[PDB]
Amino acid sequence: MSAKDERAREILRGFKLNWMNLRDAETGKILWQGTEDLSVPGVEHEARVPKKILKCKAVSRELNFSSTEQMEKFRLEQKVYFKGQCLEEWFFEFGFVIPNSTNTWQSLIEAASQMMPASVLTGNVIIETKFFDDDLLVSTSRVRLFYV
Ligand SMILES: O=C1c2ccccc2N[C@@H](c2ccccc2F)N1c1ccccc1
Ligand SMILES: O=C1c2ccccc2N[C@@H](c2ccccc2F)N1c1ccccc1
Repeated sequence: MSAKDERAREILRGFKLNWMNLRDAETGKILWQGTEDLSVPGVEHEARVPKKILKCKAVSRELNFSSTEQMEKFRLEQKVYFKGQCLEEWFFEFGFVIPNSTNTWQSLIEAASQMMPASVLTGNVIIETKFFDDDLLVSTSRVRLFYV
């Protein structure tokens, strides 16, 4: 049990994802929204998203979260997995987080390559999100996607 380990757990303990939504970055229109804390490690979350999203050049994400702990460099590593193989990857940086703050994080997400159809993908995709303060691994969460 290292000091780094202990810190990560404290950051996790104080971390909460409050709400999120996703939008076509052209229409600016809602594809998905929720208040389920999809960041929660150790369970497979499920999420229903519209087949239409696969057709988007890019997706805009708004994400609201709280943190009792201060973070130097708060960032995510995300991966699409399809039947256990990684198709795509992203790195996003929020940076500095003030202790006891609530914050709304806007990102833009681009698809790199050709999409298999929804019917093939549905229930076979997992999105893995790793939450880091700099080099420190705080949490790893998984979401399975059904396309509807
Ligand atoms: O950014 C997120 C996200 C953020 C916090 C926690 C889990 C996340 N997983 C996915 C995501 C977002 C919205 C709905 C389902 C979903 F799996 N996700 C996402 C959306 C698009 C591309 C990659 C990851
Ligand atoms: O399901 C996918 C997806 C499926 C196969 C290959 C890459 C994927 N990445 C994202 C996604 C889809 C469409 C446009 C951008 C994008 F990042 N994506 C997605 C959609 C909703 C929420 C999170 C990720």
